[PDB]
Amino acid sequence: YEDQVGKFDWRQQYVGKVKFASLEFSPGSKKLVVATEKNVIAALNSRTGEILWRHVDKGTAEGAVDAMLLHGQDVITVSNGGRIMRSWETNIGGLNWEITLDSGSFQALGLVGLQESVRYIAVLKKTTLALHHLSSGHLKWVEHLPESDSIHYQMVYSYGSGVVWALGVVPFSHVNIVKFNVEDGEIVQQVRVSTPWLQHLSGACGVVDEAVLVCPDPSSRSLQTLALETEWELRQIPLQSLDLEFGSGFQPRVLPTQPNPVDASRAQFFLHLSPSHYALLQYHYGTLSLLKNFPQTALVSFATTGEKTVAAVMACRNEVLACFNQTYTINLYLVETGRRLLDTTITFSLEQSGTRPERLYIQVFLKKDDSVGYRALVQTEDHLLLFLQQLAGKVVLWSREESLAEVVCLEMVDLPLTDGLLGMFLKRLSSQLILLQAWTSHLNIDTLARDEFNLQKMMVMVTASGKLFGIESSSGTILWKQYLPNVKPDSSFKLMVQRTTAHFPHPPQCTLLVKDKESGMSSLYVFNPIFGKWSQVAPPVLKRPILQSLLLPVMDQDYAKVLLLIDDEYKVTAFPATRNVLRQLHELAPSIFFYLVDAEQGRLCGYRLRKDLTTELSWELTIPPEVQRIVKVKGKRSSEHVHSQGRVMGDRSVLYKSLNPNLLAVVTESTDAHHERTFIGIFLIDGVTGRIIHSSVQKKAKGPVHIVHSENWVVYQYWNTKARRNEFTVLELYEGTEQYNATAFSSLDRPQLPQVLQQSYIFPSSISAMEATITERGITSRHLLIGLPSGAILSLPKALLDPRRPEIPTEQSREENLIPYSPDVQIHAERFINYNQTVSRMRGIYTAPSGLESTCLVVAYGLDIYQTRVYPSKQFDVLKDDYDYVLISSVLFGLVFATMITKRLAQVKLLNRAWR
Amino acid sequence: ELLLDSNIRLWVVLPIVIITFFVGMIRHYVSILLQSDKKLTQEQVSDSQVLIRSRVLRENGKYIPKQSFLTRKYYFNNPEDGFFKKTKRDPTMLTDMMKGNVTNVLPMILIGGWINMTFSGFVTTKVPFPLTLRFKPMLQQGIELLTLDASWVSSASWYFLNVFGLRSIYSLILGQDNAADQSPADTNKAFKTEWEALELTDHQWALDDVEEELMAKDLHFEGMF
Ligand SMILES: *[C@@H]1O[C@H](CO)[C@@H](O[C@@H]2O[C@H](CO)[C@@H](O)[C@H](O)[C@H]2NC(C)=O)[C@H](O)[C@H]1NC(C)=O
Ligand SMILES: *[C@@H]1O[C@H](CO)[C@@H](O)[C@H](O)[C@H]1NC(C)=O
Ligand SMILES: *[C@@H]1O[C@H](CO)[C@@H](O)[C@H](O)[C@H]1NC(C)=O
Repeated sequence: YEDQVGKFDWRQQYVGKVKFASLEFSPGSKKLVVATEKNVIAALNSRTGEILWRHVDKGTAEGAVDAMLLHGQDVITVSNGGRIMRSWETNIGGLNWEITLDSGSFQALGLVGLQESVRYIAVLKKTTLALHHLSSGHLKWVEHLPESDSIHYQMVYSYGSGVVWALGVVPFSHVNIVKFNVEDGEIVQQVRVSTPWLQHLSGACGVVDEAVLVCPDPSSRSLQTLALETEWELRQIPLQSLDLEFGSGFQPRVLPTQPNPVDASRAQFFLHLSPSHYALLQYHYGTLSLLKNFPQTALVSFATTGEKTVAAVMACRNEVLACFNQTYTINLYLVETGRRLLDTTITFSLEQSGTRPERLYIQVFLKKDDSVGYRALVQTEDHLLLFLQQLAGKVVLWSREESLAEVVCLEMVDLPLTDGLLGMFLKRLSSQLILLQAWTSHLNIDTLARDEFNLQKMMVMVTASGKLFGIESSSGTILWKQYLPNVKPDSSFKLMVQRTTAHFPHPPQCTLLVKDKESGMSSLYVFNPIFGKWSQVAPPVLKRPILQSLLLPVMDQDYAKVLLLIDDEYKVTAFPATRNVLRQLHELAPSIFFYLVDAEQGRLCGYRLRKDLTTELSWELTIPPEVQRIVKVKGKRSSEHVHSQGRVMGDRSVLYKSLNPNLLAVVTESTDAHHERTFIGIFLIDGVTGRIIHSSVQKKAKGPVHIVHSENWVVYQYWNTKARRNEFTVLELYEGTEQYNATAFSSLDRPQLPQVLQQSYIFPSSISAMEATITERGITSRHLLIGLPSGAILSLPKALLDPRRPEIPTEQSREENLIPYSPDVQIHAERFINYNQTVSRMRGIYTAPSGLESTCLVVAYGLDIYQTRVYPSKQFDVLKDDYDYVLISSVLFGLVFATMITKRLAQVKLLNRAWR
Repeated sequence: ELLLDSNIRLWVVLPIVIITFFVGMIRHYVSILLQSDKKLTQEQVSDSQVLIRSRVLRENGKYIPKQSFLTRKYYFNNPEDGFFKKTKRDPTMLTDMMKGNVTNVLPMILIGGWINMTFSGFVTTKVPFPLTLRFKPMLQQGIELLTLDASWVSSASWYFLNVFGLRSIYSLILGQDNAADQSPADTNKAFKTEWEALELTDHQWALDDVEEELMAKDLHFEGMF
């Protein structure tokens, strides 16, 4: 902290892919109300695209937004599958009323009107319908629709008539409609019609004009209609009479509108005949007419300026499916007549490739000349928000990358660098003249260079939407973006730095390993981590599903770290797998061991590496899934160092840490979820010989467990069900007073089981993410970056979590300066590495060693992404920011003159004394 | 190793050296400026010079024949002659001398303390030899590290080493036996001890054998030109 806000740290707030959006607002209100797939309800500034008020929710589906509506100035939302309905004041940025609802799967939501004004909400669940007041949310009336045990309701309609229309269908069979009254709610009427060809109502059918139901029928290429106000039998109109046809293997849709719930719907509506094809149809008393046909158009949208409806149609400049260049034009068409608006065409280009717009929400207003001026928020396929304004300059207003809401993996890449003695002297003196000339002469990804302290790196981020980003670690800006086509949401990623920027003759090179979960096939993408472009080195095609990957420290000739993959057939594939690489890893084969942790079966296997690139069953253990399921397999970071091999115990003696570099820390939960019988096991299984160093099982405890594994110790936070309190438990591994094998450490040559020191602390809050502070040489003290749900980042000193803290202080403890054991761990607000930059729904904390020895770079990723530096040792090796230059220089240059003056004084006094 | 900040050199290493150098010069110059000779009356200087003559006589009366020497002895320490017998006789000075003695080290320690406060929290230099771990609490004042090598030193001990290594330089440039470093009242007893010493002394006329030791070798004469 130290009140130097914004000097080094930066936070970016990211919401997820925009599931539901609302643009309709006052022209001066300049607000967007959006609920995303991340359970987040937020308000975006229309002008610049910034958060006004953001309300995240539970990450699980138990707070998922299911339906949004806007009325006047407050937005009404439904969450938890219709369980709760809330009203949010868009201006203040808070709730207005929160009401829980009854059981039953929600199917349709709508509003009702008495005579001219909407005042109640009609919410329909698969078995019932409910009315709630707008003023307070009080339930008006609940009616169980008849026969609903068989029908599935799909829509709700009401308008100024003071009645409620309910519609339900049964697949490939008859459908039913119910008339309720807003005043009471009783079943005013009920009708049923036969729809043998119908599948579902919401996706296919629609309702236009005066509640007239319209189902597009692709079986007969027609438009089945039912004048729902009066008609009791569906009518049919073929599209051939209107010169229209449906696509093959597609579900045509119908898009009506309703400028305000009180009035009836507009007669005109859209029909999605086939993909890249739309029609405008105007229903008028049993017959319909084609207003305008839009071929090769991706997305259409409707808007109302208050009196007239406006349709926005999206298509690229010239089709080449796909589109020639990602240049999409949106045109305005009046809804009263299928006529394109004048001077309203917008044209933009999508930066990425393989990405096409997915969602389009437009907001309209009256210009000075009464011309419909509109803006368009378009979400692409790769979860990117673009705000397009009509005026040509800056055709995009604010481009928001919501995709970065869900980051899977990220890495920090260093920036690029900025025989005879006579020959040596000649070149050295030449260099001297060159440097002298350079000094005397002193009288953006293009120029990217490494800092002096290496404190400014570049973060290569991977997003489950399959998107790769390059973000400057200092400013947080994006330097390069790439997209991976066809990446499933649940795919597993793995990013590896094959070659850093310290090899100027060779390009930097990183490898990302993705693995589709459903198929099992894994692929390797090699790219320059600085520029983001795929390397020309074609990665091998991983034919078989793979299980694990290793980044061997051995490097190819071009300083590319060898990467090994173990496939499903337990074979090993190398990369680059050249002759030199093949020889090196074939010659060093028996010293390479894989461990595969099958969590489903509770099995651990450890395989050797044969000379001929084959694996053999070296060791195998089985934790029975019937009583224990593996939940964490946290091993120690490979890229860390230990400064002090042993520790001073006082007494002028040393206690040796048990530095096992092949030590797993497999943490498993108890399959018994009872609050009194649950337990959490931690096994310190070795990674080579498979030996379980320790097999601790904490009783009466429950997950989730957040474990950090470091040089020697492990720290795993958990929940204690017996006392209902989050608890830590530090396990420190210590060897004897004298080291067993020094020169080198081998997991096959450790017959002495290391002693374990344990201690359980109480944490007075929850947790969201943990990660130890890592330094280049490990000299700087270790800190745990506790991630609280609140968003803060506690910097807990590891020295506090010592298990050797005695319960009663003694002379040995005082000599060693050991604090007496205190089961309570403080959450002092002064320890947070962030002040108020809370990272809502924190997902992980990345710690980078950086340069120097006191500064560790921190990137907390979750919904928001925040970056800073931490000084676990108070930045001991850097000049203080409050140095008194004007004092040191002043004393120096007021003391040199003092020295001169006092020398003169001494001379004068000596002369006078000599002469007397 | 450690990538130390370059600015630690330009603002914490060199300024310490400059400060030490010029503080030594200032201290020496202030010392010579402050020194004022105390007024001495005729009697004290007279008796000091008299005992000086007596002692130099005791030292080298060998180049004087025996009778002259024993006449000197009679004059100095002998009842009949009378000499050496009828020859005898918070305060500001203590505070002044105590302050003068104190100002040779205490200013250095105060400067060290001021530097320790001013330059607390740094790592100035790495001592190129492996110091013991037990010296850590004082070499690395202002550093929170635990596993840091003892060879890394804070500002205070670096200043101490600087002030330790500059006395020879002071003698080199300022002049020999400079005052920038770190480190008779009673005549009656003096009269009696001179009495006893010159009583104990004997005579050996060194000229008793000069001629014989001169006749042995010819007189040096070259270089007459
Ligand atoms: C809240 O966060 C902001 C942004 O990080 C902090 O920024 C400024 O801090 C200075 C501190 O003197 C204030 O004077 C400014 O008004 C802040 N700017 C804002 C709030 O926009 C701010 O300090 C943080 N506040 C707290 C209490 O941590
Ligand atoms: C489209 O054209 C623009 C302008 O030439 C160009 O910058 C862009 O890369 C092109 N392609 C895409 C996919 O946007
Ligand atoms: C360690 O074990 C190896 C054998 O594995 C042995 O040769 C060596 O002497 C032992 N000690 C050290 C310090 O390496």
